[PDB]
Amino acid sequence: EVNAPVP
Amino acid sequence: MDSTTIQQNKDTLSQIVVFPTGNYDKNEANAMVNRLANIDGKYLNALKQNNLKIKLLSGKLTDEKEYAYLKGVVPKGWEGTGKTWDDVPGLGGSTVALRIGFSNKGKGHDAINLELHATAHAIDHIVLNDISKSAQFKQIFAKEGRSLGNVNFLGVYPEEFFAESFAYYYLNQDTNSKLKSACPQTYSFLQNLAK
Ligand SMILES: [Zn+2]
Repeated sequence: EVNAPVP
Repeated sequence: MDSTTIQQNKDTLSQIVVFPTGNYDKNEANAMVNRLANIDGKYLNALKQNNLKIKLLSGKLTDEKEYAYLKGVVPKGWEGTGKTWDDVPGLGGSTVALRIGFSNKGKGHDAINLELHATAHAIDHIVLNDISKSAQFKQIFAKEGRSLGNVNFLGVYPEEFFAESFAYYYLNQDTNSKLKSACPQTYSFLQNLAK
């Protein structure tokens, strides 16, 4: 699983 | 957090954090570790036991072999930004990778702190078995998930509301107090989680 920060 | 506990957490992080090869900003890397040392030691110890590495990077995430498959891919929630993973300064989940220098809001993202947001994702997924998608947290998210801003991201994905709330809780006293006022049930949930 991969999750980016808040855009 | 007393002297010995911050030091213990830094010691745990010494077995989690991986520094990049080559030239990098050593002082800022140390500052990032110091911010991570504010996380409750129970979570850090669990990350270490699970051999989760926090990889600090001096270049783009997609220049690492393990993230090359994300070149050109638009992250979840980044639709319409015009950016792809090539442009994103941090990543959390089953791994953690973070560009040194990009901690603060505005450095290619709008999180309060890059490393805490990414590490929160790892804690959620690896340590707490996706608690952000549990019925208990979904109910809290349904009520409070639009109270911290960025509502088309934090208000739509419970795992993102969890990660950002966790970052507010652990960054500093000011953000911790802001979370308590905006999202009291989320604050109480995080308080109880650390027991
Ligand atoms: Zn995220």
